[PDB]
Amino acid sequence: GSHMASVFELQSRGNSIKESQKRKVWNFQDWQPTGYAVKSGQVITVYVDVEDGKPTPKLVFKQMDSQHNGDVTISLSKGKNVITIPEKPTNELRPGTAKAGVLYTSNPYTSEEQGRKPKIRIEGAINYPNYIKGIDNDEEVMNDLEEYVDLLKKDPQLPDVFDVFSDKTLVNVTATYALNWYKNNNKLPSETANKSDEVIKETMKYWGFDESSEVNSDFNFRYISMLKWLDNGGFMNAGNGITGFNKAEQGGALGVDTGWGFMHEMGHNFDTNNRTIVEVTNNMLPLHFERIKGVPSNITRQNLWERNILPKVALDDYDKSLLSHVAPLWQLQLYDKTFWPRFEQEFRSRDIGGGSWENKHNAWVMAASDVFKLDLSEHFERHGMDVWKETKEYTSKYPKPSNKLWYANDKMYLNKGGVFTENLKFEAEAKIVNGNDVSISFDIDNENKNNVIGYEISRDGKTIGFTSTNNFVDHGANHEYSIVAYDNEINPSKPYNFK
Repeated sequence: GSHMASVFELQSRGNSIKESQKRKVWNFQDWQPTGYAVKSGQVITVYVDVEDGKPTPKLVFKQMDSQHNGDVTISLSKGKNVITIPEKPTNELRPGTAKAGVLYTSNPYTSEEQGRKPKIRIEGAINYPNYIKGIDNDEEVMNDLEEYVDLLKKDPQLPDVFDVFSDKTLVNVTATYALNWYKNNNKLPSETANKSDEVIKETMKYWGFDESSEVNSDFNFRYISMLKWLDNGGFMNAGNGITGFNKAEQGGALGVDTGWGFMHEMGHNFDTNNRTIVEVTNNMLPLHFERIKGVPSNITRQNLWERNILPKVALDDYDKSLLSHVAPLWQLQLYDKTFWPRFEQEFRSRDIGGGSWENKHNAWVMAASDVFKLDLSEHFERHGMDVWKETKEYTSKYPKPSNKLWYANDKMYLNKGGVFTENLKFEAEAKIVNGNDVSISFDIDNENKNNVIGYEISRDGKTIGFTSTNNFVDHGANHEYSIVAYDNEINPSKPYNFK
């Protein structure tokens, strides 16, 4: 908050970049609050106390609303430091942004390295509004925001900034937007902080950081979501443990939006392993956040189950490009929610994957097979991946699944149902349409209506399709049909046959 101690004692928090690399995440920062704002070109005086000869903490100046992160690292020496605040190039900043920003501390050393905790004091800076979980209260900080927005009007050279520090995160937005958003929405910064922490917790659980080993343990970092000037770039961006969002998304940030846009960026930050294909695998994170909220996954949103995946995998003779590639892995995660953390754990701690596109694909098949104790070669080759003779040899040490796991789809959670009851009754009816197509519609009993995830269609003894919908059009009939319904745990019904 804006009435904090002038002398800060700094924890020796270790090098978060190095710790990151151990765990294959993308060089997370570990910025810690000061609550001070500065203008580019102003002088500040910083007093630093460390044991003689020991390494000193650093100051981070962060310019507001850059197309980049906006940070400059400022080195400090023991004793007095007369510092001129630096200035970012004008052309990097959203038009009309003051040359100004805020100070954080970075202290990337261990106790053993640094000795006694550094103490620092900063003179000549201005307090900007900020909430620090465990320190601040909502009433005061809202008052701080009211006061600072007024001060902004009087001195437009000051940075338009409000920060929320949680245990594990930083949310950086403008003060003017923050004040409006909290008031109009009847919300408080304490909630921004608590929700941010919940996101990191859920993310790290999903990724398999379960404290089972060093590469699976938490460490000292502060994940950062910050306002960036992204008008010309993509919608949002990622890197270095930072999510960037544009002006209009400040409310998403403060609300701790867990929709596709935000979580896709966090996903990029949580895996850099060059042994895998992170552009594919990082989508597992936003998909999960969709599922845990009951939201139809992007795979449903892009109509890919029906357009791409399900018709492809059914046949017996075996932005969106990326969802197709992730589909087989998502299906395994729909089938068993313990899959992904364990899969991530394998790639974090084992000499697997690497090499070409195709080599990494083959590694997924082997790793997923080990995790499940199932021979998943068929599963992956049904998605159109080329599984090699040796991979099949490797995986053939396990039994094949007895379920057609490639029929998994979002209905498995969206139904909020169970398995087929003993009373299951379903029927199919064919009509000839559009000239000479066979249009087969499906009806199911009321008790089982939310137990079904789709129907497999066979003709003259060959599987010709699977749809998660109530209708299938057979465009390729010149015939006896056989229909098998599938439930939320991918169990088949008895067949329904007609001629």
